[PDB]
Amino acid sequence: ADMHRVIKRKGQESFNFGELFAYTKVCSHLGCPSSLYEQQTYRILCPCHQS
Amino acid sequence: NRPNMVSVGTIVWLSSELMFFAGLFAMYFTARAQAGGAWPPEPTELNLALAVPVTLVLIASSFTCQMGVFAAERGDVFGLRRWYVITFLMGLFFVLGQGYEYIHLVEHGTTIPGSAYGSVFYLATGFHGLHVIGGLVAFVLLLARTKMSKFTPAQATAAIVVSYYWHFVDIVWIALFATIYFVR
Amino acid sequence: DLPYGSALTSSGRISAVTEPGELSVHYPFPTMDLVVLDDALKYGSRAAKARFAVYIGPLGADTAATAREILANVPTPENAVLLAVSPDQRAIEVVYGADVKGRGIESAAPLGVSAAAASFKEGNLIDGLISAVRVMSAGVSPA
Amino acid sequence: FLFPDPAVEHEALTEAAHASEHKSLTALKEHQDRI
Amino acid sequence: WSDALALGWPTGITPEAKLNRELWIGSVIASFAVGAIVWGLIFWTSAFHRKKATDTELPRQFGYNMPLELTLTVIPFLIISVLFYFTVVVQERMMHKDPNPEVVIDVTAFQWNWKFGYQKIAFADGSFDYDGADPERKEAMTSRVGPIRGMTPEDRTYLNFDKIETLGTSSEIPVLVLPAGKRIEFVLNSADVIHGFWVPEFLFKRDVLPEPKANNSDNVFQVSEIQQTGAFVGRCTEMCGTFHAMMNFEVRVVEPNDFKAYIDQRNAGKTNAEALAAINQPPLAITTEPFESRRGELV
Amino acid sequence: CMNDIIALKFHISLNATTWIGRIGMVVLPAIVYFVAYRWAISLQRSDREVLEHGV
Amino acid sequence: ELEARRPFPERMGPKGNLIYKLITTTDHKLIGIMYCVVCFAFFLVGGLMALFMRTELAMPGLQFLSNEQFNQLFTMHGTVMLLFYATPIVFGFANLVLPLQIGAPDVAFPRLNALSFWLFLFGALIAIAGFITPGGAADFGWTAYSPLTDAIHSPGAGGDLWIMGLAVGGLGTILGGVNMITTVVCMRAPGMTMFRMPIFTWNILVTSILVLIAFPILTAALFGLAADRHLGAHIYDPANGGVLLWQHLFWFFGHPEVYIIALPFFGIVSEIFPVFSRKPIFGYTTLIYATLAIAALSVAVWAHHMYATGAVLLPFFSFMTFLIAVPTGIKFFNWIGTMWKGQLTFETPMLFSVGFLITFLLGGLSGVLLASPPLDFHVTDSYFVIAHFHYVLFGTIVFATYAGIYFWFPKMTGRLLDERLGKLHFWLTFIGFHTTFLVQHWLGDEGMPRRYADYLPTDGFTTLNVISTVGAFILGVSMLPFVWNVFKSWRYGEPVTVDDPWGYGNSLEWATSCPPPRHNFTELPRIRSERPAFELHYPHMVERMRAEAHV
Amino acid sequence: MHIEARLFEILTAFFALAAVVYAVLTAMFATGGVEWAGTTALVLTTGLTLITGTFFRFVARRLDTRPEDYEDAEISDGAGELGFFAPHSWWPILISLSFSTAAVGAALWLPWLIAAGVAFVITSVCGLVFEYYWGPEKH
Amino acid sequence: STALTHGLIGGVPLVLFAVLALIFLTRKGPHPDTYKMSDPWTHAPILWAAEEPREVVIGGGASGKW
Ligand code: HEA
Ligand code: HEA
Ligand SMILES: CCCCCCCCCCCCCCCC(=O)OC[C@H](C)OC(=O)CCCCCCCC[C@@H](C)CCCCCCCC
Ligand SMILES: CCCCCCCCCCCCCC(=O)O[C@H](COC(=O)CCCCCCCCCCC)COP(=O)(O)O
Ligand SMILES: CCCCCCCCCCCCC
Ligand SMILES: CCCCCCCCCCCCC
Ligand SMILES: CCCCCCCCCCCCC
Ligand SMILES: CCCCCCCCCCCCC
Ligand SMILES: CCCCCCCCCCCCC
Ligand code: FES
Ligand SMILES: [Ca+2]
Ligand SMILES: [Cu+2]
Ligand SMILES: [Cu+2]
Ligand SMILES: [Cu+2]
Ligand SMILES: [Mg+2]
Repeated sequence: ADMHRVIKRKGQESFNFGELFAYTKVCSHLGCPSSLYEQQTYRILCPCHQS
Repeated sequence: NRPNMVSVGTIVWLSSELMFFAGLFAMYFTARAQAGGAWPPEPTELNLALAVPVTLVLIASSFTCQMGVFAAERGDVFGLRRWYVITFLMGLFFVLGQGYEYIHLVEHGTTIPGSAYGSVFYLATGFHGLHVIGGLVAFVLLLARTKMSKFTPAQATAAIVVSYYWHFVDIVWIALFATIYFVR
Repeated sequence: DLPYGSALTSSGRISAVTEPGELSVHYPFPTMDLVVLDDALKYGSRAAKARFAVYIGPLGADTAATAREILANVPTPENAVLLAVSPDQRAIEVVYGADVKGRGIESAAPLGVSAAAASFKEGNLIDGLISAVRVMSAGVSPA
Repeated sequence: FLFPDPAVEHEALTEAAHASEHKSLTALKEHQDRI
Repeated sequence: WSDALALGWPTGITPEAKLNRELWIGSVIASFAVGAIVWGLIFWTSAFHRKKATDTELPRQFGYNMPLELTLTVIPFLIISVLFYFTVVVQERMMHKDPNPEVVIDVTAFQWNWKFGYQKIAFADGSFDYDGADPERKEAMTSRVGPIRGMTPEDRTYLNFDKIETLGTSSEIPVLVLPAGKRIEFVLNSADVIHGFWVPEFLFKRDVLPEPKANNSDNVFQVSEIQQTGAFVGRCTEMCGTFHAMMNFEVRVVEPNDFKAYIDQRNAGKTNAEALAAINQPPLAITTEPFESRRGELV
Repeated sequence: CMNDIIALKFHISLNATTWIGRIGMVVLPAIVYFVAYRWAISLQRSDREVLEHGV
Repeated sequence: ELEARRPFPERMGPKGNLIYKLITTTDHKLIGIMYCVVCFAFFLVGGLMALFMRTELAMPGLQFLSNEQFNQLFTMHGTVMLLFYATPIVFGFANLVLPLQIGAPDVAFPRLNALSFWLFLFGALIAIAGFITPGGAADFGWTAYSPLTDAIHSPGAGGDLWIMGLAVGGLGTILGGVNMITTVVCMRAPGMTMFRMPIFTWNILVTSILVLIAFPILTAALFGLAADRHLGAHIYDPANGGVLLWQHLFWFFGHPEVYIIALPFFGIVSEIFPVFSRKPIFGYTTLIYATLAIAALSVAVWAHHMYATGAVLLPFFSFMTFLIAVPTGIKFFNWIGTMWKGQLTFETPMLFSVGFLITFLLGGLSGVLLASPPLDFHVTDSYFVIAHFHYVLFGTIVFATYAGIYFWFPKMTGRLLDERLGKLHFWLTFIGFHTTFLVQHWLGDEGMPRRYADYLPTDGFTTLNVISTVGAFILGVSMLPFVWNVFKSWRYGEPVTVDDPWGYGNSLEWATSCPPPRHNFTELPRIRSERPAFELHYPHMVERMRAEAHV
Repeated sequence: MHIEARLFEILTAFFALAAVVYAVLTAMFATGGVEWAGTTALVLTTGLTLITGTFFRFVARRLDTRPEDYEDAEISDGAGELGFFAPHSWWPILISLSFSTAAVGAALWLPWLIAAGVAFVITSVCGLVFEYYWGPEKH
Repeated sequence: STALTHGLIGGVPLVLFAVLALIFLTRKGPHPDTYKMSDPWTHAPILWAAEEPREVVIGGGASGKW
C-alpha cells in the first residue's frame, strides 16, 4: 500500500526487486550501523548521532 | 507573657496534617463498606501477637518523649538527650516491627496490587510509617543541634514542638490500630 | 500649621496625604526632562566627587548673599557647587564651598553661567540647567 | 553525648579554649600590625 | 414571553420537563428581580452620591444600622426557603419511579459510542409484550482471591445485554426508537469511565457510571410519557476522553403502532436503519450526522 | 550526548532534544553570562552592606 | 525651609541590586511582589490557552487543534488559572500588606514564607512541563474524575506530572496558611485587638483556616491516585466504590477552594470602598460574622457539584448551598451601605471594585439557580456552568485583584500607576468580559455541553460562539495597557512622597511611607479603632466618628 | 488571646453539628447508608478546629493580657525585643528544588531519582535547621 | 460566513481599542503644565541636589544675568 509513495534516486530506479529494497547498513555520517528501522514511519535511525 | 510562636505554628500545622489522614481513612471506610461481608478478605490473616507489642512500644515512646520535654523545660540538655535517644530507639523499633509485619503479610498474599483491602491497609499504615520516619529524622536533627550551641530557650522550644509532632504520630497510630485490628 | 491631612507622629516624622488622583510632587517640568536633569546631576557629581545642586526661586536684591544662604542647605555644602536661578529677576548665580576651590571651578563656573544664559534666552529653563551642570561638572576634577 | 563532665573540668576547658582563641587572634593581629 | 425568559431552555417533551421549565422560569424571574434591585442601588449611589465641587466637610460617618442589618438577613432567607420548597417538590416529581414502566431501555455508554438495548416492553393496554433480556450473556462476563469482593476488575457482570440492540458506530449515529405516550424507563451503565446521558428536550440528564450499585448511584430514571413524535439530539455530558465531543445519539419518537412494527422488523433480523426504513422513517439520524474521522482540516 | 537516554527516561522527543541543544548552545551561555555577572556584583553589594552596617 | 531633593527619584537600582535578594530574601514585601509578578505571568499563559480554545470554537470543524490538544488546553487552562494564578496571588496580597495591617515588622516564619513561594513556582513548572512531552499535558480536566485518570485511561506522563506538581504547590499553599494564621495570632501591634484588624486581615486568617482543611485532603487524594497509577492500587476502582470516592474527596477540597479565592478579594474591596466613599465600612462586625459563616458553610456543600451522579443526599446539600447565599448578600448590602451617602470619586481602584460588584452579582444569581438540583439536572456540564463560574471568578480574582494592584502599587513601589491608562484597561476588561461570557448562558441552555472541541454546523451554536470569541480577543488586548502601565509606572511613574496617596485610607499601611522601610514602621500611632490611619491624619474627625457611627 | 480560641470553638460547634447531622441523615434514607467519605471528612475537620481551639484556650488561660489583647493599650507597652527573624537565607529555594527533584522522580517513576531527591531534601532541610546554630570553624 | 468571522474576531478588538484609547489617552493627565519663561515664577522655590557623593566656608562664586 506504500509503494506509490516511493521516490526513486537517479541511476537507481531499478535497484529494488518489487517491494524489496536494499540499503547499506553503514551510516554515511560517521559509519555507525544505522539500523533502527521504524516500519510505519519508514525511518532509518542511526543510534550514534541521531541521523 | 506571650504565646510560644513556634508552638502555635506547629499545632496549626499538625491540625492540618490530620486532614491528610482524613483522606486515607475515607479511602479505607469506602473500601470496607464495599467489602460484601468479608473484611479482611482471604487470605489476609492479621495477627495481634505482633501488632500489639509494636503498638505498646510506640505508646511508651510518648512517655519517654514527655520525659525529655520535662528535662528540656528544666534546662537539662543531657536528660533531654538521653530521653530523646530512648524515644528514637523505640520509634525505630516500631518501624522495624511494622516492616516485619509487612514482610509476613506479603508472603501470604496481601499486597497493594493484590486486593482492595491490601491497597487501603498499606496506604494507611505506610503513610503513617512514613510520618514515623519523618519524626525519627526530626529527632536526629534536633539532637545534633543541641551539640552545636548552648542550650537556650529556643532550643528547648524546638524540642517541645518535635514532641508535639511525636504525640500526634502516636495518637494517629492509636486510631489506625483501633479501626484496623479491632473494628474490622 | 500642618497641611490638611498631615500629622506629626511620635517619631517626629510627618505623615502626609494627597487627595485621590492628585500628585505629591508637581514640579512644572516634563518627567523625562526631570530625569535628564537628575542624570546630569548624578553623573556630573560622581565624575567630579563634588555635589552639584540647582536652585530655582526668588534670589532677592543682592542675589549672591541669598545664593550663599541657599548653599548652606545642600548636604556637605563645603564640597558642593550650587547653580541658583531667578526667572523673574533673570539672575544667574553659582556658589561653591571651599573644598572645591582650586579644582577647576573658577574656569568652569562662568562657563556654566554662559551655558545657562544661552538657553534661557530661548525660554528653555530645564535645558539651561542641564547644559550648565554638564559644562561645570565636566570642568571639575575629583581633586 | 549523654552525661555531663564535672563542672570544674568544663570550666577549665572552656577558659583554656577562649584563652587559646584569643592568643591566636592576637598573634595574627600583631603580625599584621607589624608588617 | 416565555421563550425569552427561559434563556434557551428547550420547551420540553415530557411532563417532568415541562414542570422543570416552569421552575426555571419562575426562578429566573426571582433572580432578575433581585438583580434589578441590587444593580439599581449600585447605579443610584454611583449617580447621585459622587463628590460635588461645593462640599468641604466629610459626609456623615455612619457605620451601623442594626435593624436594617437584621432585616437584610431575613428576606434572603425567606426567598431561599420558598425556592427550596419548590425545588424539593419538582425534584421529587422528576425522580419518581413507577413499578410498571411500558418500555425499559438499557443504555450502555463506552469510549466513545452508545449501545441501546430493549430490555422489556409491557404496553399498558395489553397490546404489546416483549421480554428482551439476554441473561445467557451477562454470565459470560463473570471474572474470578479477586481484588474486589472476590472479583477481578474485569468482571463486567453489572452490564446488561439484550436481544435487540442498536450499537453506535463512528460512521453511524445510534438512533434509539421509542413510542410516544408511554412510560419509558432508562437503566444506565458504563463499560469504562463516566459518560453523560443528556437529551436536552428531556430538560434532564444523568451520569452513566461503571458499577453504579457499588458507587451508590441510582442508575434508573423514568419519563411518564413523551408527548410528541419527532427526532431529538442527545449528547455525552461527562468528560470521557478524546472523543467526548463526538459520541452523540438521537431519539426517534414514533407512534405506538409504528413502534410495534419497528420491533417486529428488528426481531426479524433487520438492522436499525432498514427497520426504520420499513416504518417509513429516515434510516439515519437527522438531528446529527457522524463526525469526519479525519483529525482536522490540516490532515 | 545523553539526549537519547534523557528522551527515553524523561519523555522528551529525541528530535526536540536535538533542537533544544542546538538553540541552547547559543542562548544558554548568553543567559548564564548575564546572570553570573549580575550575581557576582550582587554578592559584592551584599559584602558592602555588612561593611557599612555590621552583621 | 529648603530641603534638597532629587529632580526625579531613581528609576532602578544599580547593577546587582536584585538578583541575590530574589534567591535569599526573607522580606515579605519582596516575596509578595515576586508572587504578583509570577502569578501574572501564569495568568498570561492560561489566557493564551483559553485564546486557542476560543479560536477553535469560533467555527464548526477542527481548523488547527485536535481533540487531544483541545482537551489538554481546557485541563491546563483551568489548572493554571485556579492553582497557579489565583490561589498563590492570595498569598501575594497577604505578603504585600498583612504585616502592615496588623502593625508587625514581619511574618512569623520568614524562611517558611520564602519556601512557600519557591514551592509554588516549582510545582507550577512541574505541572506545566507536561506540554513538552510528546503526548502532552493532562487532558482529563482540572477536576480529574476517576476512572478517567487511572493508568488504563490516561497513560501519559503529562497526568503524572500534573499530579506531582499539584502536590508540591499544595504543600507551598499549606505552609503559607500556617504562616498567615500564626502571624495574625502573634505579631499584632499593641492596641491592635482582633476586632480592630482590617477586614482584609480577617479574611486572610479565615481563608488560611480553609486552606488547612482543603489542601491536605486533596494531597491525600492525589497520593492515592499516584498509588493507583504507579503501584496498581485499587483505591479508585469502580467496583470498590472509587468513582464517588474520588468525587467526594475532590469536591471536599474543590468547594473550599473556590471560597479560598473569594474571601481575600472580598476583603480587598472591603478595604477600597471606605477610602473612596470617605466613609467607614458599613457593618464591620457583621462583615466579620458573614466571613465566618461563609467559611463554615463552604465545607458542607461540596456535593452540589455532584447533583447528576444520582448518588448524593440532595436536600442536605441543596439547603446548605442556599444558606451560603445569605451571608454573601449581607456582604453586598454592607458594601452598598459603605458607598451609601458618601463622596465618591471613582479613581481606578474604586472603578475596578464597582466592576466587581456588578459582575459578581450576576455570577451569584446564576449560582443560586444552580443550587437547586432540578435546574442543575438540565444545565450541569454545559456552558451555563462555565458562564456562572467565569462571572463569579473573574469578579473576585480579576476585578478585585486589579483593584488591589492599582490600590497598593504606590504603597509597594512609591509610584502611581497612570489613571488614564488604568481607565482604558478597565473599560477594555469590562466590555470584553461580558461579550465573551454572557452569551454562554444561552449556549449552555440550548444544549451545548462543556469541554467540546467541536460541534456541527446544524447544532445551532455558531453565532454565539463567534460572539464569545470576539469577546475573548477583546480580553486579550485588554492586557496590553495594564502591562504597559506597570512597565512604565515602575520606573517613571508619578513619585509618591506622602504616606497616603488616596487620602482617606484607614489601615496601618497608610500610616507609613511609600514604600515602607525594611521593618515596615519607624513609628506607630495609637490604635483605638479599625481606622487608625484615618484618625492619625484627621484628628478633628475622631469625635464625629464616635458620634455618627449609629444610624 | 480569648477571641482567637473563640473563633476556632465556634467553627468547631458548627463542624460537629454538620458531621453528626450528615452521618445521621445519610444513614437514614440515603442509598447505601452512611456516606463514609463525607462523614469522615466532616469528623476530622471538626478534629482540626478542636485541636487548634483547645491549644489556644489552654494558652489563653495561662498568660494575662497582652498589649494586642488590651483595648486601651499604649504603643510604648510593647517596647523591647520581639524575637529572632531570619535576615536572609538561600536554603528555602534549595529545599524546594530538592522536593521538586523527588516529585519529578515520583511522576516519571524513576526510583534512583526519587532516592536522590529524598537525599537532597534531607540535606537541604538540615542546612535550613542548622543555619543559625553552626559554630565557628575550629582548625 | 468565514471571512466575516475572521473580520469580526480580528477587527472588533482593534477598533474598540482605538476608540477607547482616543477617549481616554487624549485627556489631560494630572501632571502640571510646563512652566513658560515669559510667565512669572509662581511655584514654590525648588532646591535640587545630587545624592552623590554618598555622605560653611565659601570658596568663591560667579554671577550672571540674562
Ligand atoms: C480562575 C480564574 C479563571 C480565569 C481568569 C479564566 C479566564 C478565561 N477563561 Fe477560563 N476556566 C477556568 C477558570 C478561569 N478562566 C476553569 C476552572 C475552567 C474549567 C477547566 C476545565 O474544563 O477543566 C475554565 C474553562 C474555560 C472554558 C470552557 C472550555 C471548555 O469547556 O471547553 C472557556 C471557554 O471559552 C474559558 C475561557 C476563558 C477566557 C476567554 C478567559 C479570559 O480571561 C482570558 C483571555 C486572557 C488572556 C490573558 C489572553 C492572553 C493574553 C495575552 C497577551 C497572551 C500573549 C502572551 C503570552 C501568552 C506570553 N475558560
Ligand atoms: C470565585 C469562585 C466561586 C464562587 C464565589 C462561587 C459561588 C457559588 N457557586 Fe460556584 N463554582 C465555581 C466557582 C465559584 N462559585 C467553579 C470554578 C465551579 C465549577 C467547578 C467545575 O465543575 O469545574 C462552580 C460550580 C458550581 C456548582 C455546581 C454546578 C455544576 O457543575 O453542575 C454550583 C451548584 O450548586 C454552584 C453554586 C454556587 C453558589 C450558590 C455560590 C454562592 O456562593 C454565591 C452566592 C451569591 C449570591 C447569591 C449573590 C449575592 C446575594 C444577594 C445580593 C442576596 C440575594 C438573595 C437571594 C437570591 C435570596 N457553583
Ligand atoms: C524558554 C523555554 C520555553 C520556550 C518554549 C515555549 C515558549 C512559549 C511560547 C511558544 C509556545 C506556545 C506558543 C505556540 C503554541 C503552539 O502552537 O504550540 C507550539 C509547539 C508546537 O507546542 C509546544 O508545546 C510549545 C511548548 C509549550 C511550552 C512548555 C512550557 C515549558 C516550561 C517553561 C515555562 C520552563 C521555564 C522556561 C525556561 C526558560 C529558559 C531556561 C533556562
Ligand atoms: C542516624 C544515626 C542514628 C544514631 C542513633 C541515635 C540518634 C541520635 C544521634 C545524635 C546525633 C548527634 C550528632 C551531632 O551532634 O553532631 C553534630 C554534627 O552533625 C551534623 O551537623 C549533622 C548530623 C547528621 C544529620 C542527619 C542526616 C540524616 C538523618 C538520619 C535519619 C534517620 C554536632 O557538630 P558540632 O559539635 O557542632 O561540630
Ligand atoms: C457499619 C458498622 C459501624 C462500624 C463503626 C466504625 C467506626 C470506627 C471508628 C474508630 C475510632 C477509634 C478510635
Ligand atoms: C430571543 C430573545 C432573547 C432575550 C434575551 C434576554 C436578555 C437577558 C438579560 C441579560 C442580563 C442582564 C444583566
Ligand atoms: C442569571 C442568568 C443570566 C443570563 C442572561 C443571558 C443573556 C444572553 C443573551 C443572548 C441572546 C441570544 C438569543
Ligand atoms: C458590554 C456588552 C457586552 C454584552 C454583549 C452581549 C451580546 C449579545 C448579542 C446577541 C446576538 C443575537 C444573536
Ligand atoms: C452508622 C455508622 C456510622 C458511624 C459514624 C462514623 C464516624 C466516622 C469516624 C471517623 C474516624 C476517624 C478515625
Ligand atoms: S554515525 Fe550515523 S549519525 Fe553519526
Ligand atoms: Ca473549529
Ligand atoms: Cu462519553
Ligand atoms: Cu463524554
Ligand atoms: Cu461549589
Ligand atoms: Mg457532571
